Amino acid sequence: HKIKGTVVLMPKNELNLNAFLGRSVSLQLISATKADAHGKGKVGKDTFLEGINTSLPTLGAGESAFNIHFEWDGSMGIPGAFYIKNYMQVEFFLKSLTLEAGTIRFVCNSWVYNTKLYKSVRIFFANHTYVPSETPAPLVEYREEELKSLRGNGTGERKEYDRIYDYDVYNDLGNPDKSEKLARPVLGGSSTFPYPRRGRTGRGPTVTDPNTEKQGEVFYVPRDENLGHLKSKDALEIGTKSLSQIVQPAFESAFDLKSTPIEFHSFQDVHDLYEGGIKLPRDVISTIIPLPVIKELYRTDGQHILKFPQPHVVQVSQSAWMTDEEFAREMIAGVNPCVIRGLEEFPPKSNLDPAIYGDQSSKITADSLDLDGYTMDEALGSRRLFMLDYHDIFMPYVRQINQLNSAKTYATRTILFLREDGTLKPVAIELSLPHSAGDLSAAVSQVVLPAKEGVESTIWLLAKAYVIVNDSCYHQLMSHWLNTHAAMEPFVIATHRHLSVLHPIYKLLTPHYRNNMNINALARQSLINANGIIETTFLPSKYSVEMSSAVYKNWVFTDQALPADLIKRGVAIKDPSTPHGVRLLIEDYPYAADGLEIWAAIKTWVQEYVPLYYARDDDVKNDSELQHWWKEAVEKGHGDLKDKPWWPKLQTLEDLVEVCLIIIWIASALHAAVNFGQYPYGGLIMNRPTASRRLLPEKGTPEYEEMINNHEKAYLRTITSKLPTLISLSVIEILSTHASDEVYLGQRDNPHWTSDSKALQAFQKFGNKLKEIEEKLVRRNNDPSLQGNRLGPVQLPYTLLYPSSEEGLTFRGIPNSISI
Ligand SMILES: [Fe+2]
Repeated sequence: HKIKGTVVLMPKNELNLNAFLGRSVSLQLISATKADAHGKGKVGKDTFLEGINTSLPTLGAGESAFNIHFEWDGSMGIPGAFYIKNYMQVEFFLKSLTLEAGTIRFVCNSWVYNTKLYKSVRIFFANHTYVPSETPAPLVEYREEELKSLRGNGTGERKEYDRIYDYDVYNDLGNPDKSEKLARPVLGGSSTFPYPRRGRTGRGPTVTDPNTEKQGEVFYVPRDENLGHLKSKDALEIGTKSLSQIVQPAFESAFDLKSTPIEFHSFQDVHDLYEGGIKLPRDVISTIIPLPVIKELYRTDGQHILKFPQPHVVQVSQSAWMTDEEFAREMIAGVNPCVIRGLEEFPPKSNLDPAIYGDQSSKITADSLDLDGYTMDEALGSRRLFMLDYHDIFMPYVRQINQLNSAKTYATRTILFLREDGTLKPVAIELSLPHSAGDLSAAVSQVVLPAKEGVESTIWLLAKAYVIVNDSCYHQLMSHWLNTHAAMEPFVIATHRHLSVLHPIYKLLTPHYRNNMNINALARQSLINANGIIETTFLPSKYSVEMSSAVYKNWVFTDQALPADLIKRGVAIKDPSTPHGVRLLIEDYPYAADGLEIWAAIKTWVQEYVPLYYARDDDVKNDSELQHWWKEAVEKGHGDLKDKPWWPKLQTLEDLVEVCLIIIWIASALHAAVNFGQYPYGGLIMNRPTASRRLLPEKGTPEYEEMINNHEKAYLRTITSKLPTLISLSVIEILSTHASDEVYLGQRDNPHWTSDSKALQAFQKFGNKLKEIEEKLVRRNNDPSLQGNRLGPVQLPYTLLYPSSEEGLTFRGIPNSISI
């Protein structure tokens, strides 16, 4: 006669219970096996919640269980979906429906707003997995209609309760109606400025510029992309807006009123920040102390002091960051371990036009270098010469950056030698400037070599700082923002638009998108906006985001695969006799060696899951959702690069495995490796400066005399000033923290995400393999033979690719997704 059901939900004041009974909430079951005269599954009667189930012992925090009984004869078939209407004023979060007598499970995890706000009734499917040709016939039209609903029609201002996924260009960063100084180029949709697309918000044009989107208080994301949290301390993504809008002005007032020194005077004034702290005006502590997320960043006496946490890089030695050993080691085991390249000729060459920038020949001479007794030909031939090459990347921007008040940079190149002991050593830095006919500046390019004593040691320490300003900027805008956050969002949007929640590839990929659209929208509002966090703390100021567009011109999807990246950079060679198919040229390269282990584990998982759903190549060709998904992801999401010959075609099993593997790698391990080291390495501003403010001084000036007499002040005058340091330390502290509700690689948010037992078994094997790999990585960190590259003189074991972590600022753990 009746099917016993249990509804689990969370009332809004968690992310009383009697209000959900009576006629507050109705469900209707939908048949998967019996259809009406139009081929659509039969729908049951409106059925209301009957009472509160207090008998389950199992429920997670903030959740409540409700009993319900559905009238359903065997003639109606087997339920495969349900409709739900909320007649209450306030939305609730629907977790699940379970039907008994064998069991039928529905994983929902979705906000359900009042019924009058929706243009069609909310629908949820059971947890079975189907490619389109395997959809039971009575569900085929419901499946397609739900995808049409998610796509919308490309027009209208998006509202909080909307679940509409679509694309737009980055035209929402400028604020020209406030000032012409805050106008910014549109990024995307032109040859001049190609860029990934972002989620459409639809607020409409500014009054002064029809091509720029007006400001708004809330930047929309489709509703279920905006993750609630049980603990407000876990809402880390809200910290950037509080930092830009509340905390930053408060810091500014303490400086404007001359209540704290304007500049750091000595390195000890920087160390003080995590020791005794900084003293600020009472009203400034009182502004900062009570805000969620922000209040966790500092310890305080409640009256005048803020104290930052001690960064990992200084926990054993406060001075080791200054060693040449640590500067080079951080290129293979630091915050940004993926830019170094092999160098197979000498001198290094440039592809830029000498008619624009002047002669681009390198002025580093082979004979000046100390290669531990090797000749240059011997170092080149044995594959011991490497570089960190920012010359061609930065040179096109140097003139415009250097015209800003308080910014001055060089376009840098660093030469590295792989010693016989297996560590890297820096051997030269070239500090380059553009030159043209009528230039007003007399500053010249120069080469600086290592030195441990005298004024030459200060010049070398400053040369390292100019390199790390280039590296910091490239890390933040390109390795981190462009290659993870921005590159991924088009694939999120395409997946929801074209793959049904039923689809096996939706189930494979979507855990890897958790919180990504949300943190991106908050970033467009407060991180990468005109006058936002990055522009006010990093070297390029108003040129920062457009630099990332220039770099995107040479972004290649298939070169994001780890083996292809290593081969392209000349840090590994193809070798089919090896287990990973590549031979590393730096044997103990911690990022790459650990990374290959994680890459192989993801590859085995994808290669076991795909054949569960696709028997042959033509099964991939003939999946219409998959074909529409991939066509749109390329031609619209990354559409400014649609003309490029390197995009996989998606007509084979091999191509489907490859595309999925690359997406999962980018979202999980690549993002973790470039994100969770930000405060551990960069929490000491001298180790990771964000900006440089002057060029090297001329002999015979007061600034030159200061390098001799007060080297720490010379350094501190060159790098990021105190006020932007306070703001930038605060933001990287937030971004380096794991929320306690994170879902890590090898985990899913629900154990019943599919009913397919073979898929569940494959996923278990994947999780066990990641535990086995963590044991191996622990043995590598405990191997004294690997100390030089894995720990360095900072004595900081490389744990950034350990799969697991507890909450907090832990320097380890791989989330599924780009979640912060
Ligand atoms: Fe991130």
